[PDB]
Amino acid sequence: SVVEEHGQLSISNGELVNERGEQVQLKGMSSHGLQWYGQFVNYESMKWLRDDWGINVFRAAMYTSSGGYIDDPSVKEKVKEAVEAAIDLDIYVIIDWHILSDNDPNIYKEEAKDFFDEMSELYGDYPNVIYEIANEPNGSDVTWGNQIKPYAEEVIPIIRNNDPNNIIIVGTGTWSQDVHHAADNQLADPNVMYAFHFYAGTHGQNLRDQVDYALDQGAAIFVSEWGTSAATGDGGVFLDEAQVWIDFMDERNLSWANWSLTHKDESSAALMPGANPTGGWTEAELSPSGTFVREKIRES
Repeated sequence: SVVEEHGQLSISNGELVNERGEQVQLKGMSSHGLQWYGQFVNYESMKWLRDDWGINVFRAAMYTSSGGYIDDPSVKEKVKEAVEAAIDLDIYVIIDWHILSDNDPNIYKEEAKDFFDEMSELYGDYPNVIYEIANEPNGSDVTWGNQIKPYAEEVIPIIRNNDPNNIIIVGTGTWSQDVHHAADNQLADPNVMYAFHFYAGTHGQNLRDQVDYALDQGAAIFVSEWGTSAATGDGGVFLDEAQVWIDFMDERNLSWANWSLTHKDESSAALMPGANPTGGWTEAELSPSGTFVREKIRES
């Protein structure tokens, strides 16, 4: 239903729009690392998210380091499973090259080019796919102008040779918070968005003003990862601040994916220890974070 109705997404005047030019907002869940919690990524759990939570996007978080793709590339097959389920369920899917400890996206750029060539060759003629080429560039030595933008300018051509206009989300500096610098020196591709990530444990009023500054430069922003916890993914659940961000994203037509779909014992995890990896969760099998996120998507 979702993908049949909205079809080809594109960027028009800095807004995500459907194929009829109408604004569309995607709301869904991100997996945790596929090398650790890949059992929660399957057709049945994604269908349950679609039908019971109302998701219209799913994000496959393929870490590169931390025992991820570079050490064991077999995790790429779990990304393929998620994309295939999204196609079968008629929802959108984000393929996330999930850099983090490997803080400069240039570290594994050759592997990234080969991976995105493969994924775009396979899925480049489906409208469901959104490519997220560098989760969270970070470090004082990794800047938009010197490291991130040039990396994007090598990887985007690889994707575009196979898929000329599906959306590409490009990470920003300081763990995808520095949308101000990216917005002042935007990429040329017309179907790019910049990632903005937040955690509700951080007081967010200036970060909201910074997202607004970027939107004011005509940059499109996709909140491809956010949590109800502190920045570590743990340390408490901050639902008052999360609601302020939810309302902010609705007013600005910002699409988002919540972190994350796992039973890991940390506050940002959506599930409790006994949650079935194939879905069907009762109220008690959702954590306080999962209950809130589910409510937000159901309300939408």
